[PDB]
Amino acid sequence: RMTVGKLIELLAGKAGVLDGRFHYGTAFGGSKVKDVCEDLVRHGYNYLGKDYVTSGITGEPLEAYIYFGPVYYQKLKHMVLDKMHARARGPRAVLTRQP
Amino acid sequence: PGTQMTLKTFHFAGVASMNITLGVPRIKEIINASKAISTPIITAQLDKDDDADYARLVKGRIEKTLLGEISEYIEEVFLPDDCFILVKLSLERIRLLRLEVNAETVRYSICTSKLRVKPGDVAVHGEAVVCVTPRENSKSSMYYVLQFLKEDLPKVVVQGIPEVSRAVIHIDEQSGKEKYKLLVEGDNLRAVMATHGVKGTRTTSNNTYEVEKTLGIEAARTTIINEIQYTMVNHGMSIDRRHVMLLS
Amino acid sequence: INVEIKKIMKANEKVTSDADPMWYLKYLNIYVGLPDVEESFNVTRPVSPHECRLRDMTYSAPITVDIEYTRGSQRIIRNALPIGRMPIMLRSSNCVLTGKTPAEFAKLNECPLDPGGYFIVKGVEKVILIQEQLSKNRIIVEADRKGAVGASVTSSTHEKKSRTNMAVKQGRFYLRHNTLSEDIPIVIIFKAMGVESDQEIVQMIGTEEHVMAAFGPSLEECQKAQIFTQMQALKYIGNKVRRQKTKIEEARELLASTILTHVPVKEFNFRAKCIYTAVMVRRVILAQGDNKVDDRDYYGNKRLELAGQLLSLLFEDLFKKFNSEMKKIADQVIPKQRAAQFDVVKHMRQDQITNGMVNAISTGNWSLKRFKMDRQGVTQVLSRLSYISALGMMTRISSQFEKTRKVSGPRSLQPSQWGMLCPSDTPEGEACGLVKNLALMTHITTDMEDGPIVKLASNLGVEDVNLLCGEELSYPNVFLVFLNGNILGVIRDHKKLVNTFRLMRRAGYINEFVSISTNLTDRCVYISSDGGRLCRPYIIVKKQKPAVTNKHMEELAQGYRNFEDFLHESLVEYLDVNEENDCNIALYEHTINKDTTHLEIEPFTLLGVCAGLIPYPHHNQSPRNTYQCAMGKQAMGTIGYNQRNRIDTLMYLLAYPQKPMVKTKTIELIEFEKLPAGQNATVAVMSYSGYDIEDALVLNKASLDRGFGRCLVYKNAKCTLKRYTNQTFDK
Amino acid sequence: MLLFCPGCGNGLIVEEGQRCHRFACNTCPYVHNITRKVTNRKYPKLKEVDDVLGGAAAWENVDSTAESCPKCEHPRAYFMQLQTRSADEPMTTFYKCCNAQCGHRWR
Amino acid sequence: ETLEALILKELSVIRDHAGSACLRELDKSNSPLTMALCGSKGSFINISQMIACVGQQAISGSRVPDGFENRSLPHFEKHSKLPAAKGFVANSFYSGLTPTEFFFHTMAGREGLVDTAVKTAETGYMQRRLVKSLEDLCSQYDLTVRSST
Amino acid sequence: DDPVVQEIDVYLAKSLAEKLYLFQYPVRPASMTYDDIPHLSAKIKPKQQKVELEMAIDTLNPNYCRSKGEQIALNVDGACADETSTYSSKLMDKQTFCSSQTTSNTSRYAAALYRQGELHLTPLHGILQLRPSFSYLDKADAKHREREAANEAGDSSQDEAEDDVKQITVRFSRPESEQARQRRVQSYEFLQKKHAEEPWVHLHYYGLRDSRSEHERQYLLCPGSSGVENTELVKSPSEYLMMLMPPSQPSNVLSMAQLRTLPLADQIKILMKNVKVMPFANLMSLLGPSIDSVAVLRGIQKVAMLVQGNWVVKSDILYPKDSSSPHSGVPAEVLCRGRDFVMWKFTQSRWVVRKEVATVTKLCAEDVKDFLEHMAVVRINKGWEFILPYDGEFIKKHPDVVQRQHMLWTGIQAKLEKVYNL
Amino acid sequence: LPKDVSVAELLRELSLTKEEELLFLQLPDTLPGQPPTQDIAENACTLADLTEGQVGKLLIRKSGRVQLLLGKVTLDVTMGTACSFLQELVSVGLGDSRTGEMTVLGHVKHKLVCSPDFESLLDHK
Amino acid sequence: ADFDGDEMNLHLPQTEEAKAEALVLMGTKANLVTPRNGEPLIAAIQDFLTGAYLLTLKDTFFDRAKACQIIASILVGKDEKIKVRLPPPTILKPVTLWT
Amino acid sequence: ENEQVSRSQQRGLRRVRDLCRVLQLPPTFEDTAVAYYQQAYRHSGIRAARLQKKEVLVGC
Ligand SMILES: [Mg+2]
Ligand SMILES: [Zn+2]
Ligand SMILES: [Zn+2]
Repeated sequence: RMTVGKLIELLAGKAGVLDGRFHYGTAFGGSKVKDVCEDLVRHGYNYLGKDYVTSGITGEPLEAYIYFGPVYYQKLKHMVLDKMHARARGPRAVLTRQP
Repeated sequence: PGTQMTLKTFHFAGVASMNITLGVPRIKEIINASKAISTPIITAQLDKDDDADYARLVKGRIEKTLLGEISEYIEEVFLPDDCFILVKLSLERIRLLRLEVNAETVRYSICTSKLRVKPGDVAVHGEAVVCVTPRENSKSSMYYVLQFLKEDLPKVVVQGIPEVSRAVIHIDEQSGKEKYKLLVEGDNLRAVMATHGVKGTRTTSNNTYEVEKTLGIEAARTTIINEIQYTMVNHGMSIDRRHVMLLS
Repeated sequence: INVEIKKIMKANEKVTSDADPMWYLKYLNIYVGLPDVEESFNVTRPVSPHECRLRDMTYSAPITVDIEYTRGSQRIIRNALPIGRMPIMLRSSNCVLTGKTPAEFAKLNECPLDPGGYFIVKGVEKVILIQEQLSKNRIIVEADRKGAVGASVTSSTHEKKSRTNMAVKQGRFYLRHNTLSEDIPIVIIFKAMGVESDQEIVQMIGTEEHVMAAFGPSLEECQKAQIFTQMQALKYIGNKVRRQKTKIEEARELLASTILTHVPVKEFNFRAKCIYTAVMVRRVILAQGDNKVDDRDYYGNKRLELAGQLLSLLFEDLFKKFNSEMKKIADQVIPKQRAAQFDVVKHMRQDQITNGMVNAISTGNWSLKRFKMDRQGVTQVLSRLSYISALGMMTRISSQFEKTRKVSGPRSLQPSQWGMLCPSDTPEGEACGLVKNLALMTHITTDMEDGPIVKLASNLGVEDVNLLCGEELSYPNVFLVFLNGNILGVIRDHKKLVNTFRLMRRAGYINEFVSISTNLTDRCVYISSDGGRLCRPYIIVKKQKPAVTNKHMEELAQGYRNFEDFLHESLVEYLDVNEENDCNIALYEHTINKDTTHLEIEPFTLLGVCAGLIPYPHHNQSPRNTYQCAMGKQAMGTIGYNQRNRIDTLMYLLAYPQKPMVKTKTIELIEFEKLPAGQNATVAVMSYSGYDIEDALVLNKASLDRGFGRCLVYKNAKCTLKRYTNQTFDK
Repeated sequence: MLLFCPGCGNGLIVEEGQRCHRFACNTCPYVHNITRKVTNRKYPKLKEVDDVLGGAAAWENVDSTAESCPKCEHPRAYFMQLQTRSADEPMTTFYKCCNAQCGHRWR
Repeated sequence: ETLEALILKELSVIRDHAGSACLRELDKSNSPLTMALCGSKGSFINISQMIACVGQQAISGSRVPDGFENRSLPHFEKHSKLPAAKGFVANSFYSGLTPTEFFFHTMAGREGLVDTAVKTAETGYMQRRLVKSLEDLCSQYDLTVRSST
Repeated sequence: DDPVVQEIDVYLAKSLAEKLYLFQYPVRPASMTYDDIPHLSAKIKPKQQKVELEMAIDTLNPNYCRSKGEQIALNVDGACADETSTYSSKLMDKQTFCSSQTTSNTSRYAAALYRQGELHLTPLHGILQLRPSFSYLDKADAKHREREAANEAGDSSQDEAEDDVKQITVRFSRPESEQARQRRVQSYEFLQKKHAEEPWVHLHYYGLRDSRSEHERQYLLCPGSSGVENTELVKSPSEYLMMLMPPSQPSNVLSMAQLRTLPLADQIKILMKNVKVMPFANLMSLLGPSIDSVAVLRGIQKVAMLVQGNWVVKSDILYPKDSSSPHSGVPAEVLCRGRDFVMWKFTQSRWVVRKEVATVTKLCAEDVKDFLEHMAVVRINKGWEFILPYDGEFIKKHPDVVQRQHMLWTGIQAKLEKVYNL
Repeated sequence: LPKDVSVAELLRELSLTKEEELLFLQLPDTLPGQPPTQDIAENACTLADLTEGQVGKLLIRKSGRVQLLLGKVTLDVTMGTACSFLQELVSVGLGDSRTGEMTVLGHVKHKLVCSPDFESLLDHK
Repeated sequence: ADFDGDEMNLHLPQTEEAKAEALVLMGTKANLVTPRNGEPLIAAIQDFLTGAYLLTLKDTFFDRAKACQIIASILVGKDEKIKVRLPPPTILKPVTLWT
Repeated sequence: ENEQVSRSQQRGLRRVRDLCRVLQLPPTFEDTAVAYYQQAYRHSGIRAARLQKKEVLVGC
C-alpha cells in the first residue's frame, strides 16, 4: 500500500509527545522529517523510531528493533456483536414458505 | 479469470497500433458467436517472406484502394461543347505503392453500381487521364447530377477487396530470418486466401463466423480454442486446454 | 425566503375566474415569520429545533399573506391570513439558532459547533444534496451511435424546455425536434426563417472551401425540391408539423417560440435565430474534420442547483396548483349557490402547501408536472455517526446520471475538479464517482441582473449582429461574444475586450461572479452570469509579483481589513472553471514566471472536509485516502455538546475521546479537535504470534481493561398511544 | 465550384442551351454562357505512409536494459507495469526476454 | 505519438534506473527489501516508487489527457508536452508529492476503481451465462461426455 | 507616443439628421454597384421604415433567357389580363428589393465624411438591409390556385345556375379571453395587418451619376470656424463613467469602502470595535489625511481610553448592555468590570499575571483569556505583555489628553477598589 | 489582402491621395456631454442633442494609437468588421408629404469603432 | 478474504448423507488445488513466507534451547503422540548450533 | 358503500374537509368529523334538506 504517511505521522506524534507539541500533517507541507528527527535525538530517543525492545514471552531481546510510536486509531461502527447472526427454523414468508 | 483479468491496455501485440479488443469483452464476443465482431484480425503468410517488394505488392492487391487515394486531381471541366469530369491518376504514387492499376483498370472499376453508368460514358485520353461524361437518367436526375458524382467518384474501389479496410506488413525479427506477414483488419478470409501470393494454407482469422463459413466447423473450433488461449495468456493467467476444448 | 418567494408571489399576484367577471383575488405581500408550533389551541409558541426532534414534529414557520378580494363587488382587504407552513432550515435568517451565543445554545439544547443547514421534518433530519446537471442553452457537438458527429441544443426557458438536434446522417444537415413528424433539411428552415437567398445562407455558414464542399449536398437537396420562398418552406414545415393557412401559422409559431426558446425574436425577426443556427452548422462542419468533440464531463459546462432553486420551483408549482384549485372552487360555487356572496377566505386551504412541502422533504421524490421533472433521492437522512460524518454529508453533490449506466466517463476524476471538488473523497462502492464532495475553499455563484453586463458590452464596441451579414463570422480575426448561450454579437481584438472586462470587474462596477472566457479553437468569447457556477478565489499576479504583500496580511491579522477588502482592492478575485481555463495559475511563489496571471492561495485546500483529516496525505496512495474518507464518514466519536439530551434511533459514543497529536490545519478550521472521534495509542509495528496475518491487529488486554476503546451504544424505543375516531384511547 | 446568380442569389446549375453550355438559376431567367475552360480541382490526399513497421531498433523503445530475468537471465529485456486492479493489492508485472530469441512472456 | 512514446521511454528509463540505484544502495535486513525478495508482499516496483521515484501516471495506457483547453491543468503553459505537465511524478512518497502529481495519482486510482467496478459486473453476468449454459454436461462411465438429452 | 501628426478635427452637421438612411446589400459585393441599373420607384413609410425598391433590368443582354422570361411572366400573371400585372410586357422586367430593419434605435450610428483635415459626422435616422424579395412567386401560386378552382368549376361544358345562395353565416363576436386576445395580438397576421394599415409613399430614384447627388452631397458639411470651443462635452471622466455605468439603485461585516461612507464617529467606533488596539497615527492613516486631527481625537476619546500611549476600545463598546459572555453566560456588566480591571493593571504595569486577574475578578479561565488576548501576548518567563510598545510621542504631543485620561483612570481605579475591595 | 490599421488608413487617405472618403464609425451609447437645454437626469446624450461646429479632435500618436478627444476624456478608434458587400450611403429627403427625393450620397467601404478608454477612466479616479 | 470486516456464512447440514458428501467431496484436504490449472491455492501466505524465509537464511544459527523451543512450538494436537527426533547439529566443536 | 354517496353528501364531506383544513386541524379531527357526519347523515329527515341545513350541520 506504500503508506509512508503513516510512518511520518507516527514519527511526528512521537516527537510531539516527547517535546509536548502538536505537529501538523498539512497536505503538501507540514512538519518535515528532519525536525522530528532532531526532536527525537534531543530527548535521547532514536532518530528513526526504532527502539531496543525485549520480548515479553521469552525474556530475550529481539534481533530487530521495533517501530514504536503513538498512532491515532479510530474505532468504527462495524461491531461483531451487531453482525453476529444465527438462524433456527424460525418463521417463514406467507407468499413463499422460506426464511 | 474474468475477475482475475484487469482489462489492461497498450497490448498492441508488438505493432504499436491496431487497437484490438482483448480481455472480458473479447471473451464475450467469442462466446456470443456474433457474425460481426469488433476489430477483426486476419493473419496471412507469404510465399516470399524475405522480400519487402512482394509484401507491398500483395498488400496493395488485398488492400482496398479508392480512386481519390491514388488520383492527384479530379476536376469538373465544363467545356463550351460538353461538360465532363477529368481524373488524373498519379502514376508516380502508383509505382511507389506498387499497385497494378492503369487507366484501363480504372475505367473498368467505373460503371459498377454507380447509377448504371454506361461504358461509352467513361473514356481514356492519355496514359493516366479518365473522362467521365454522365447523362440524364430521367428518374428525377438531370445533367446537374455531376455534383453527385463528385460526392462518390473518389470513393470507388479500383483495386483490392471491398471488405478489407486496412492491411499492414508485420515483420518477425527471428534470429534465423526476418519474415513478412500480412495483418488485415477486414472481415473476408476467403478473399484474402484467394489473392495471389498469399499462402492460404497458413491463414487464420479472429472472427469465428468467417472461419466456420469458409473452412468448416473443425477449423472454427480450432480457431476458437486458439483465440481463447491467446486472450487468456495475454493477461498472464493460464487455463488448462481441456476446458476450452470442451467449451468449443 | 427573502427575495425569490416575493418574486414568485408577484408572478402570480392576481388570480381570477372566467365566469362572473369583475371578480379577482389580488396578493399584496407574503411573509414567512418565525418558526412556531401549533400544539397550543389556536396559539403559536416559539419552539426550539431540539424540541421538534424530541416531539417528532416539523420545524416550520407559518407562511401568511395579505390580500384584497371582492365578495359582493365590495372590496375586502385582509392583513394577516395564514396560507401554509414552510420548513425553516437551521441557522438560516429566520431560524432561532442564528445570532445566538454558545450559552444561549445551551439554553436551547443545541450544539454550538453544529453545522446546521438541514431541515427537521416529523422528527427526522433531512438534507437536500446539491444537484449537478448540464448547463442549459449550450450547443453540444457529439458523436452518435453510428459515429455521426452531430449537434444538440436543449433550449430551456422559464416556461418550456426543448432539446433540438442536428445530424449529418446522409452528408446533409437534418434538424430533428420533438414537435416535427420527420427531420427536415436545414436549408428549408433557413428559407422559412426569412432569409431566402442561398448566397446569404452560404455566407452565414462560412466562406471556407471545405465548408462549401460540405454544405454542397444540402443546397443540392434543397434545389431538388421546389422550395424557394418563405411561404413554401413554412407550408412544408406545417405539413411536417405534428398535431398538438393554419399549418403555415403553426409552423411559424413553432419556429418562433418552440424551436430555440433561448434565442429571442423581437417581432417575428429570426435574424438572431438564423445567425445561431448558422454558427451551429459551422461548428458541426469544423467538427466533421479534426475530431474536436466536446466532452460532457468538463465541469465548466456543469451547473449546481442548491436547495434554494429546488424549493423555489416547488413553491411556484404549489402556488400555481393552489391558484388553480381556488379558481375551480370559485367557478363551481359563485354562479349557482345563493345570494350569499362567495369569498375565497372560506376556502383558503392552509394544509395544501404544508403537506406538499412536508411530503417533498420527507419522501424525497419531486414530481413537478408543470416542468415534467420526476426526481428521486433529493433529500437524505442526515448521518449522525459522528461530527465529521455530518460535516461531510452536508457538502455532498450527487450526479444527474444516478447509476443509469456504467459509463466510466463522469465516474472518472476530471482535471476540471481542481480547487472545486475533493479528488480523493468519494464513497467506495457502486456510487464511486457519482457522489462527490466540495473542496475546502469553494463557492457557488448566484444569478445576476445581466443588465450592466449588456450595457458594458454594447459600450465596448461590440457591433450588432443584425447590422452585418454572416460572412464576417468566417473571418479569422472576428470573435463571437455570447451571453448565457445567446449570441451577444461580434468583436475584433478580443484581448482588449477581455482585459477591459476583467479590469471593470476588479474595479467593482461589474459583479465579481460574472465569468468571461475565450475559446481560440472556436473563436468564441463566452460571458457567463447564471447561477450555480463554481468559482475559486485567487491572488492576482501582475508583472511577476503578487498584489498581496506582507503588509496586507499583517493588517488582516490585526483586523484592519477583511476578505471583502481584498476583493474590493483588486487583490483577490474569483475565477470560474471556464475563466481559469485561459488564465495561468502558480502553485507557489517560486513557480511564478513571466506568463502568470494568478497565484494559488493554499494547495491543501484541494482536499475536502474528510480528506483533511488524513495526516500527510501526499505520502499515501489514493485508494488509501478514499478508504480513509469512507471510514471516517463511519468513524465513532462524539457528536456535539448536546449529545446527552439528543435521542436518536442509533448513536455511537466514545468513552474517553482524545484529540490527535498530528492535526491538520483543516482540523483546526473545522474545530474537530473539540469533538474528536478516536484515541491515540502506542502502536508498535511488528509481527506477533501470527494473529495479524492479513490486515489484522493484536490488542492489549490491560489496555482494554483500563478503558481503551470503551464505547457506548444508545438506541431509541418509541411508542405511541393515539386516540382513534371513536371516543376510545390506548391505555 | 459553387456559383450564385447576381440577381437573386440562388445557386446556379449547368445546363445546355441552344448554342452552348451555360450556368442558369431556377428562379430567374438569368443565364451565363461559358466562353473559356473552367475547372475546379480538389487535390485529394494521397497515401504517403509506406506501412513498414516492426524494426528491432524501433521495437526496443523501452527502459529495460541489462536486467536479470528468472527465465534466461539475459541482459536485454522488456518490462511493463500495470496498476489497473484494486482487488490485487500488489501491482502487476509483465517481463519479456528475447535477447537470444527466447520470447518469454510471464507475470 | 512518436514524441509521446519517446517521452514515455525516457521517463521509464529514469524510473528503472532510480529503482536499480535504490535497490543497490539499500542494505540487507531491510524489511521492505526482505518482504520483496521472499515474495510475501510487495515488489521492487513498489519499493522504487516509495523510496526512489514514483512512476509515470498512466491513464488508459497513456499520459494524462488535457482536461482543459490544450493543457491538463491551468498551472502549465498551453500546448506544453513536458513530462511534469503530463503526469510524471518526479518526487517519491517519502519526499512528498506535489499537488499536480497527487491529483494525477488520484485520477489513476479512480480510473482503476471504476474499471474494477465495471469488470466485476461484466464478469458476474458472463459467469452466470456460462454456468447456465454449461451446467448440463457430465462425465459418463464410458469415458464419453454427454449432455442431459 | 505623442500625437506627432494627423490632428484632424471633427465637425457635426444636423442638416440630414432625419433624412439620412443606410442601405446595404448583403448579397451584392462592393465591386458591382447599381449605378448603371435604371431604377423605377421606391415605396416607403415614415413610421415603421420598410422600403421596397422597384428597378428595371435589361432583356437584350445575352445573360437573360427570353424563353424562361416568357414562362415566368405567364406563370405570375394571366394570359392578357394586364389589370394587375407584376410586369408590363410579357417578360420579367421589374425586380423587387425588400428591406429588413436591423435595429430599432440608430442614434449610436453615424456617417463620417472625410475631407482634407476634417471629418464631418451625421446621425442616421435608420438602417435597413436590402435583399432580393421573392414576391412574384406568391402571386403565381395564388394564380395557380384560382386556375385550379376555375378548372374544377369547368368540369362540365355548361354549368347550370348553382343555387349556392350565401346563407347568413354571421358568427358570434364572442368575448375573447384575455389569454386568447394576447395570442391574437402577438400573432404574425395581426402585426402584418397593422404594418399594412399605414399607407405607402412613392419616391423617385436619383443615381450617383445625377447632378442632384453632388448637389445634395454638400449638406453633410456644416458652416463653422476651424477652432470653436464646444459648450457641451465638458464633463469630467468621473462624471462620464458614472453616466455610462449608472448604479442599480462577525462585526467585520462592513468593508472599508462601506466604512468610509459612514460618519467619522461611526468609523472610529467600528475600527475600535474591530481592532481594539491601535495607535493614533495608524488611525489617522486609515481614516485619511483629509480629516482634521482634533475631530478624530474627540471621536476616539468617546469610545477609547489611553493605555501606555496606545488606544484601547472601551469595555461597554464591545459588550452592549443586552449582550452576555459567550462562554459563561454572565452579564455584560461583569465582563466590563473585568476588562476595566485588566486595563488598569496594564496601565499600572506592563506585565500582567493571568492567575492574579482570575483570582481577583473571580472569573473563569476562558473569560480572562479572551480579555488578555484582545490586548496582550504571551511572553515566556514574563507573563502577558502589551502587544504595542510604549508610544511616548502621542503622550508628549497631547499632554492635556494624557491628564484627562489619567484622571479618568483614577476614577476607574477608585470604582474598581470600591467593587473588588482591592 | 492584409488587415489594415486606422493610422495607416488615414495616412494613405490624406498623404498618399487627396480624394474624399465616406466612413461609417460607431459611437458609444452615451457621449461625455449633457443635452443642451433639451428638457433633461443623466440620460443618453447622442449626436441628435449636440449642435454644429467643432465637437472633438482626432489624434494619431506613435506606435499606431488612434484617439478621439471629445473634451476632457479621450476615446480610442479601431477598425471594425471589414465589410465586403455593397454599402450605399444615400439621403432620402421627404420634402413633400406626397413626393420625396432619394439622393445617393456615396459608397461606404470602411467601418470604424469608437470605444471609451476605460483603463484611463479607472486610473484617473 | 482479507480480514478487513468481511462477513462470511456458515451452514450446518441436516442429513448424514449430505454431511458425508460435504466432508468427502468438499474436504479442505481434498481441494488443495484448483481445477482450473492444478495450481495449489491453499499454501503459505504473508507472515508465513517472510517467517520461513528469515528462518531458512544462512545466517540463522540456533543453540539447543531455542531450537528445542521452536520445534516444540508445533507439538500440539495430533502431534502430541509422536517423537521429537531432534536432528544432529551442524557445527559442534566451537559451539553446538542448529541451523 | 362509499359508492352510494350522493353529490350532496360528497359536497358535505368535502365541506367538512376544507373547514377542518382552514382551521389547521390534525387529521384525527378530520377523521372524527367525517365519522360524525356519516353517522348523522343516516336519518331520513337529515338527508332530505336544503344546502343551508347541510352547511349548518357541517358547522355543528
Ligand atoms: Mg475484504
Ligand atoms: Zn438566380
Ligand atoms: Zn533472459
